[PDB]
Parts: sequence; C-alpha cells; structure tokens
Amino acid sequence: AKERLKRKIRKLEKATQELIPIEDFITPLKFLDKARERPQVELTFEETERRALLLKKWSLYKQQERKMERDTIRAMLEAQQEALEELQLESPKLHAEAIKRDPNLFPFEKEGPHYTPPIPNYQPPEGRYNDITKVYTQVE
Amino acid sequence: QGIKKMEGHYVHAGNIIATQRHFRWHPGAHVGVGKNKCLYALEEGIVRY
Amino acid sequence: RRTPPLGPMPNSDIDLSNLERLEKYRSFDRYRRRAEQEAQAPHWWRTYREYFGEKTDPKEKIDIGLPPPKVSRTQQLLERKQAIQELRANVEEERAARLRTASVPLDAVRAEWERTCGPYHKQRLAEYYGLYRDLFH
Amino acid sequence: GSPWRLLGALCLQRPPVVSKPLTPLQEEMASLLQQIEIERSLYSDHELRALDENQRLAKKKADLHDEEDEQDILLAQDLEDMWEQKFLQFKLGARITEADEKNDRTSLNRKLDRNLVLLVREKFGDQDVWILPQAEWQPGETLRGTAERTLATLSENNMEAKFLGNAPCGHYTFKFPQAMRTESNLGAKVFFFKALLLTGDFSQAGNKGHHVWVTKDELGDYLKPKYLAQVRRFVSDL
Amino acid sequence: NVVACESIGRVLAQRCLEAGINFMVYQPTPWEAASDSMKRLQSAMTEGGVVLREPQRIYE
Amino acid sequence: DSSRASLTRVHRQAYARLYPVLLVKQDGSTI
Amino acid sequence: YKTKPTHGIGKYKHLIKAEEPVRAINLGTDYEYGVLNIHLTAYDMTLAESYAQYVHNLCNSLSIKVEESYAMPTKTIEVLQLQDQGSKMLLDSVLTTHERVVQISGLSATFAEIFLEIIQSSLPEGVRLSVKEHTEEDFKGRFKARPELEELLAKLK
RNA sequence: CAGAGUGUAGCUUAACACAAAGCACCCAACUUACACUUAGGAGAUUUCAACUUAACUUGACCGCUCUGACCA
RNA sequence: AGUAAGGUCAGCUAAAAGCUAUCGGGCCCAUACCCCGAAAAUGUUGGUUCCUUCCCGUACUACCA
Ligand SMILES: [K+]
Repeated sequence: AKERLKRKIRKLEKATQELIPIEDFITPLKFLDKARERPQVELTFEETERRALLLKKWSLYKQQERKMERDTIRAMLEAQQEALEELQLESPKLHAEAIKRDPNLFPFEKEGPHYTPPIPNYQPPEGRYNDITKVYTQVE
Repeated sequence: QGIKKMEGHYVHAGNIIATQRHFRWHPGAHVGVGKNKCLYALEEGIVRY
Repeated sequence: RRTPPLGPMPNSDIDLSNLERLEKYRSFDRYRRRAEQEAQAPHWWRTYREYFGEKTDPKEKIDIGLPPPKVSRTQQLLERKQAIQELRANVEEERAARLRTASVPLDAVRAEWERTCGPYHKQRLAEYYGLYRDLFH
Repeated sequence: GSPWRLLGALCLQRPPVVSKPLTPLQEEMASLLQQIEIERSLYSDHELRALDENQRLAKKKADLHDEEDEQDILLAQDLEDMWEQKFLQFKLGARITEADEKNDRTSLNRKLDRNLVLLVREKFGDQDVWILPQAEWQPGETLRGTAERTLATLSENNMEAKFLGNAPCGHYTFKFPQAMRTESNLGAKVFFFKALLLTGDFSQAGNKGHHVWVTKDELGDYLKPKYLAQVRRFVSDL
Repeated sequence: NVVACESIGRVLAQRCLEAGINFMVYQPTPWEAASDSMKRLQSAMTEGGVVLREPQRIYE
Repeated sequence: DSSRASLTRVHRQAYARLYPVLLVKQDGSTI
Repeated sequence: YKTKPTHGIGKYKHLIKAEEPVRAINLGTDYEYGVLNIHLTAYDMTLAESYAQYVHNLCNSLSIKVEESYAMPTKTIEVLQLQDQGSKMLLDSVLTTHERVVQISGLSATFAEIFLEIIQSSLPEGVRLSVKEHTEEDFKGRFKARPELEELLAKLK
C-alpha cells in the first residue's frame, strides 16, 4: 500500500504542471457576441490631420522625455562613481564595505501617488469583500 | 564521395566537380548544384577554390 | 600537421567569455551590411575577386581635365538649409508628404544634377563604357 | 590619521504625494486615446441595457405587448443620474494645502506633487549654513551607518527612512577658511546617501525653524553655490 | 519618405533611359518587397520605361 | 513620473466599452 | 584544410550558445544581485501593462538582462456595502486586480539604487511597485493546483 | 576669482566634393512583452577676423573639463 | 552457460470484470449460511502511445568423440 502510494505520488510529480490561464489575454464570449458590435463613424479630414500632427508632437515630446531621463541617469551614475572613487582614495576599507550588496534592499514595496491626498475627516462606510476568483486545477 | 577535380584542373561543361552528402563545398561562379549536393561545372574552364 | 595563419583570422577579435553580453545581429539587414563590408575589405587568403575581379594598374589614373571649380561651402550649406527650412515650413509640402501625393520637377532636378553632379556621373559612365580605356589609354 | 575629516551626510527626500498635473499636450493625447478607445470598443453592459430599455419602451408605445418592463422601471439613465448626484454630494480632497498658501517650508504638507529634500541649518565658525543632515564618521562604523545615525542625531524626529544601497550617491570636498587650516585637519569630504521618507515627521519642538523641506528649484536659496552644484548632481526632479 | 523613394525611382528611371540601361533585375527581401516604398519605386521605374526582368541569355 | 505611462488605451482587439471612474480609498485618497 | 593556414575559418558554433533541444536561480556575488522579480500590482490592466512595457524597454536600453515578462492570474473581488437602514450587504461592485511581473537578473550593486529610484519615480498612480527575490515558491504558485496529488499526499501522511 | 587643456546632435580620424554622412534615439501598427518588419519625427559644425576660401589651418570671443583661489 | 515466456486487488482467474478474503449492516437467542452496501490492482524502468532496462519466479537445450 505504501509503495503504491509512493508510486502514484511519483507519477503525479512526473506529470507536467499546467500554468494558470490569464483572463486578461483570454477573450470571453461576450466580445464574440455580435450584439455588442456598434456602428462605425468615419473621421473627417480635419480630424485626421489634427490627429497626425498631435501624434508627431507626441513623438517629439516622448523623445525629449527620454532624453531627459537618460541625462538624469547618466548624471546619477557619474556622481555615484565619482563619490565611490573619492571614498576609495580617502579610505579603501569604507569603499570596499560600500560596494557590497544590500540584502535588506529588496523586500521592496512602493505605492504610487494618489490623485488626491487622503482626507483626515473621511470615514469609510461599512461593507464586505468577497473573492470570486476562478480556481483552476489540473487532474489526470 | 569527394573532389573529382582539384584546383587548377581543366573542366568542360557538365563535368562533376564534386559530390557530397552534406554541404562541404558551396557552389561558386559558373558552378551548379545537383539534386543530391553534386557540384558540377556549367562552363568550360579552370577550377578554383 | 598544422600551419599558423598568415594573418589575423576572421572573428578573432570577438571575445567568447562575454558571449551572452555581446549584442547580436538581430536584423538580417545589419548582418548583410557587415558581410558586404567584410567582403569588400581585402584578405590575404584566396578570394573570388582575385580570379574574377577586374585587375587594373595600381597607379592612379592621370587627370587630363579642367581645374575644379571653387564653391563657398559655408554659404552653400547656409542657403540649402534656409531653402529646406522654408520648404518644411510650407504647410502644403508637409501635408502632401504625409498623404503621399507630392512629386518633384524632373526638369529642375536634371538641371541641378547637370550643374552639380552631372560631370562626375558622366565620367563614371564613360569609365564604365571604357572610353578612357580606348581614347586616352 | 588623515588630513581630511570623514563626514557622512544623508539626503532625506519625501516622494511626491499626489500626481503631477498633466500638460496640455498630455491632456490632448489622453482625450485622443479615450476617443479612440470609445470608437474601437464594443457595447458595454450599460449601453446594452439602455438600448434594450429604449427598444422595450418603443414596443410598449407601438404594440400591445409590454413585458412589464421591470428592468426599465429603473432606467440606465436614471441610474446614471443617481450616480452623478452621489458624486456631486461626495467631496474630494484638496490638492493644494494651507501650507502652500502660507509658504511654510517646515511642513511636509506643502507641494504634494513634487519631491522634497530636507535641509538643516548648523552653525559653523559663528556662521549659520544650511546643509543636509550629517555626522562625523567613527571607527568601526560604515559610511551608511553614519548616515543612518544622522537620523538618530536629529532632534525630536519620529521618522522611518529606507536607504537604497550602500554606495554614496555623491560627495563634496571643502577646505577650512585659513582659520583652522592645519596638517592634521586640512578640510573635509562629506558623502551623501539618498533615503526615502516612508512615514513620520518632526515634533513641535523640532519644528523650530532650523529645518526646511524644499524642492530642487528652490534648493539654491538655502544651499551654498558649490554645495548646491554637488547636490543637484544626484538629486533629480523627474 | 515614400514620396522621396518614388521620386528617386523616377529620376533613376530617366537616367537609365538616357544611359541606355533598358533592362535590369531587382533582388528584394520579402519585407522590402512587401514594403510600400519599394512597390512605389518599382512602379515608377516601370512607368518610366525600365524593365525589371532581363531577357534570357541566348545559347543556340 | 506618472505621466510617463499614464496615457494608455485597451490593446485588446475585442473589448467592451469602459468608463473612467474615480475610485475612493478608505483613507480619502482617490485614483 | 587541416594543413593549410586557413584552417577552421568557417567555425560558427563557437560564436553561438549551445542549441539545447527548470532553471537554477542565479545568486549574485558580493557586488551583484540574484534573479529578482518586479511584480507591479494594479486595478487598471492597461496601466499595469503599459508600465511593465516601459520597465522592460528601460531595462533593455540600460543593458539589464530581463529573464522573463509575464503576468499573474487576475484576482476578481466582489466589493459589497451594507444597505442603509438594513442588515444586508448588497453587492456594490466588482473589481479586478492584475499583476505584471518582469523577471530580471544581473543587477549591479551600485546601479541598483539608480534603477530602483527611476522605477519608483516613474511609477504611475494606482500602481504598487513590488520588487522581490525570485523563488521556487512563486514559480510553483504560477501553476495550477493538483487535488489528486493533494489527496495522495494526505493518504501518505 | 585666475592658469592650463579643450570643441560636429549620443559616438566616429564621417565629410576629396558631387556633400554636413553612418550609426545611435523616439512615436504609430504586430507582438503578453522583447525582438524583426512596415509606416512617421527630431536633431549639430559655439561666434567672429585672417588666399574671402577652411567642421578642417591660424588668432581672439564663447562653451566644456581639470588645476589652483574661495570654502562650513 | 544461452533461448523463450509470465508477473494484475490479500488469493485465483478475465479484458480494467468476476468469486472468495475483509470492513459495515440485516436475519439469528448467538455463530454459520443467506441478503444489502462498500472499499479493494496491471512487478518494475525509460520511452512510443506497443516496445524496452532491472528484479522475482518458470520451461527447454547444454551435444558428437
Ligand atoms: K552526391
């Protein structure tokens, strides 16, 4: 009995494992349904020209933003390297200790800015949370 | 299978320069490749590698 | 039996310890461009151009033409930049280029080609046709 | 020993609290993207419900069959009106705080949309100089350890800071003004470490006006020329 | 631009007519052939008069 | 910052219409 | 040929990594970091995907090896609210949470601060940035469950 | 604040002229994403005087980087 | 020694079933029989989707001087 259970467990371990499907990429049948299809409205020549000009300006703006980000990263890297070189020249031991990795650096969690600051006088209402996530299992 | 005409030899049109199971020599100028990787001369001249 | 290479072997400067780190020819176009450049570069081993490539005298061909004209490069560049800026500022040109309906004046293009690049193209065509080989040896 | 004095400084920065307002170009791009999404999208459940309600109202008006229109009892437009009324009743928070109007550079509540950097005023040679918080390095202690100890040496602050790495992000070297220039003490070399202000602030007693939280643009008002030039190299304003 | 490619094709077709090059070949990659710029250039050359397919060699 | 990748649209070929909505957290902030 | 100076001029497999017909988690050195995972969590799928794409492009431009770019299963949660003057919590709404994961490796100790600062400054609103160390636990959790295996293990117990 | 070195957009010993080039970079479509491809965009000779000619040689004026002064 | 073939619930057979063994009920004064309900496996390895490695046991030959 024990040997048979071990054999079954080994067989199931050898059996391949299936990844959980992603509903973000899976297209539901609601989209396939033709009722949700809407009539299409053509765009005027002026609207198309304005969209093209806006796209060109946006391309230039994104190029400028990328240039600014690259310059900032380069400045940070140069400053850090110069500081490390100065620290090494002044005292090699401190530089050697500083160039080591930080094990406490990567339990990293950060939240982005909110549209509005939290309201001190806000009182959240009473409610309940229910999880209806579809559980996917592999058998046989 | 091997080279039938070494470098500097004189060949005519259609002479089989070489035959190979896999591509060891590739067809060059005025050299054709057969159905079974057979390099033959399309022009009368001198073989060069 | 082994014989050392006469010169530097191909791909002898690519480090193999950083194979993953080195950038790759992700585009067939870049691979083909590099291959063409390498083929154009001379090599000590036997090559196709050695036997089939045309062989010419190493001496430079003696010029027997008129002295070249003199053009103010700075002024020419400034004028061309101003003309291009005016053309791009013209809104009709931008919309025509965006809608793929613009064209060029063939007569003006040919006149400017004759004035600027015409003699050199004619000389190249004459060299291809072999006139200088026969007329002036 | 060494002629230079080892000093470790801390670049305490509060990240922006609210999102930066969009430029007009970004607003136009967002409007275009929303319009494209609406044009290329399919009918939503709400749109289908509204269309079905309109069709059933037309059926009620024209034909005798009514189907009782229980769904049309509460129309989609009526639900939209109720949602709009609820949104109007609800009030959002104020992005611009009283500190922005007061120009009080001691409170963290000002300029929630931009990153802030902390500066402290210390008296050197009977002269008040605004610098980043700093301490003097000690044997058997890392430079990052000194930077962390600067927080402890700060007066009446309850704050949590997250240090990023161990390598300093910048340095500034200066020499004495011939008042105490000596072979033993030629000058000093401060090193800066960037940290993130997760939570906390100073106490009421600590808010005595000796510390200011300022942006990169106004950092030069308090910092010296050379000190500001060195600090701006690693302090970003993206 | 595609207009630039078409203009280059037209100018080159006229120059080839002037030089006597009435036949030639083109060797495009699949993506270049599917590209609209190369299609416009080929159309311009053909309308100018250049044939993009050389006649077969006579062996007898 | 946020504006670097805030301007987005649905990349799915087929997708229902989505309405922009302000979401209010328990502390008073909104997204 | 072997005897000729031009021997082995056509070698190509030495320039190409072995064409193998799961993966050991690399651990960084004293000045390097191991394989890390950046799983951005957001209620907006479009924002999450856009920021994941931005992070991947930034890593490619900064020459940081991106091991993988995938997504975790969407979590669907029903948010309910208690009705006024009643004792029943009606279904207020339904929300979806998405988690776009970028698996990278080879991050330098010195450049780690700069990379984290950039990716936290560029973080969009409503998106939570979470950088952790890649684990076999997470790799297995990416997969489904095996109730038959669970039952057999319980029987073995 | 002074003394040096110093000069094409990001890089190049690209620019003989016929000409300011190649590569790098960004946006749009496909791609989970990356990548490839298709379709679009932005760029520079720091400024003057010297066979006027000269990005190119020679000097000033600028800009950049170090070195000293100043320095908490 | 070299040739062939088998290994299946606890036992024995079959192509994933049957009879007993066993658990839990019923009848019985109580057991046995009987009736009802169940759990109970392809020796094993790696494949292909039937072969094959190893282990256990089985049969035959191992001769002519
Ligand atoms: K052959």
